[PDB]
Amino acid sequence: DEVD
Amino acid sequence: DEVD
Amino acid sequence: ASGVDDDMACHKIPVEADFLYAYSTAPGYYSWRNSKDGSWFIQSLCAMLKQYADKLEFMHILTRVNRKVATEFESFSFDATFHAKKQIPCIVSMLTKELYFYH
Amino acid sequence: ASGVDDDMACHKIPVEADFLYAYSTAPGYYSWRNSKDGSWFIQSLCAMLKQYADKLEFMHILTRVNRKVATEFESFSFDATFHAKKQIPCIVSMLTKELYFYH
Amino acid sequence: SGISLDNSYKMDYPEMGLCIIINNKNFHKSTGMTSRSGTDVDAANLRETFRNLKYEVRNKNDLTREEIVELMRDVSKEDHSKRSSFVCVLLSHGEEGIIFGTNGPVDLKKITNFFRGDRCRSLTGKPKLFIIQACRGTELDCGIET
Amino acid sequence: SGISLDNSYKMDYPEMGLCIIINNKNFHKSTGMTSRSGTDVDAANLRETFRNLKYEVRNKNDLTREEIVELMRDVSKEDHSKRSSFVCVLLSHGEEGIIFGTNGPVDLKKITNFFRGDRCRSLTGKPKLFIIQACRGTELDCGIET
Repeated sequence: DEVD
Repeated sequence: DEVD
Repeated sequence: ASGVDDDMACHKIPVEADFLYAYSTAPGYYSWRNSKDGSWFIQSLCAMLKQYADKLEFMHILTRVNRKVATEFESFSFDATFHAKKQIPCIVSMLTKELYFYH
Repeated sequence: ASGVDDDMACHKIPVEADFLYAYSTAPGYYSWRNSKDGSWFIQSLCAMLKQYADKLEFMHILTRVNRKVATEFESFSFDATFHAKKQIPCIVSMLTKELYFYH
Repeated sequence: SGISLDNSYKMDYPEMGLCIIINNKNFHKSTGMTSRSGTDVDAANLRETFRNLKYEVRNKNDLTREEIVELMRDVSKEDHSKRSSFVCVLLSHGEEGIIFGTNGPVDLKKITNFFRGDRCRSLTGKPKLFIIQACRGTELDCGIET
Repeated sequence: SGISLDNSYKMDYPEMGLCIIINNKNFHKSTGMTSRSGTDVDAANLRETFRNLKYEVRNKNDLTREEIVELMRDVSKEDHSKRSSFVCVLLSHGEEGIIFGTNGPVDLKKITNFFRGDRCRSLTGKPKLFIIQACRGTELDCGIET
């Protein structure tokens, strides 16, 4: 999971 | 007519 | 399928879920009020809830409010800067279900 | 009734009317993406349009997207700051009618 | 039982919920803000409308920023377990993200944060509706002829 | 004819409309922004989904801020008279009110303003849908157990  |  | 971010054992919801913000006007804009009849938005909101709250889901009621405000109202001002202006309300939904005021 | 701001002779609409903004996340928040499966929001949006576009009005489809994102996803991170977090999309409607992708 | 779909909020609790109306008409002279003629028409129309939808309507007039925050804190600390929903209507001057008390501004987020799912547990999972009649800036929409 | 109600947008024009997908995966090293792994999955899923709804899907990858603005200007200057609606999907880094080109930010208002009712007359009265997968800040939602 990564953030934008 | 008036603005808020 | 399987991954890291779905099917949690303990169910959580976002703390920001289940809010609805019915703003009278679009982001960045003035909102208009008639000094005698009330605000364009509130007059329209109340009229549409009176007519449709026993019949339509709330987002659909708010869409009718948008239409009423957008089509029926236009400002009058002796100041040309403020004359002949329009307004669109802005529905901001973080709801997770349909909302009906009846059951 | 009669007043200064309704029943114009020449019909205008707001220039900001008839926009819908389907944001992946609430104002001020990060938005989450799975590096393998795609973004939580877009995966959910596509799934709900596939299922419901021949059946539901678009705001109702987007409400199902809100529910799916809010309930089904929770972040995984080796960094405690970023672990076990949630997301709610944010529907911003300046639409003036119901929208159905079918007719 | 038969199939259950859960697509609509449960609105058949004993009570529909509170409808809090904050009607700010008159501002402290020190703030420079104008009186909001017509707002009482709005507040009366809302009270009637929400009464007919079976909300418990509570009106407050001409609240300071501190009074707005106290009110919302107190309301968020009530037991809403038997209530289906919560409505708050704000009638005031405003700017983007801000509503005015009679003596100065309140961030809207400060108000709504009291009702977050983790901070008002008897409203978790229930719709929280904020209706906001206030400016959001200074732009004017010139419209287009149709 | 019989009674006509006009509660839904007319969606039976010859064409559903354009679906423009801006898929920014790879950012100029100078910007410091990370590659957006998984965005191609999104872009492919959108193309399929909107194809099945009968939109004319156009994809663009890895556009600079100037290219984003040029694209939207050009698209807004097409004749949409025979189109029911317009969709734009933005997949990128972002902040509140901003989407990133591969070399820097674009205000979302600059993009949407091309489609205002007075500036894109062949879309006036038609729904204009902007779907935005991007951050809107740096807050994190801790959630609440239900």
